[PDB]
Amino acid sequence: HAVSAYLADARRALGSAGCSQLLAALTAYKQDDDLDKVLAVLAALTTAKPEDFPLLHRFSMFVRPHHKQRFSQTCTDLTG
Repeated sequence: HAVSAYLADARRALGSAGCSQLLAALTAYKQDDDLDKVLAVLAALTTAKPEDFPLLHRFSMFVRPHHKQRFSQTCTDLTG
């Protein structure tokens, strides 16, 4: 039940509009495989407040294997 836990936490922190935008970005990524675009949406939504930083890190579940490390690296680059 990790997907539902993520969706619940993300909705609670970001609101309906933010959750919907992140979900649309997620479907776009599932379709076209463009890592940087969805990372842009996710970083804009989650890095504004430090308390939301975990959401970013937890997005790793949706990433395909060949994009894992870059994403992990990029996560640290956005968090410090």
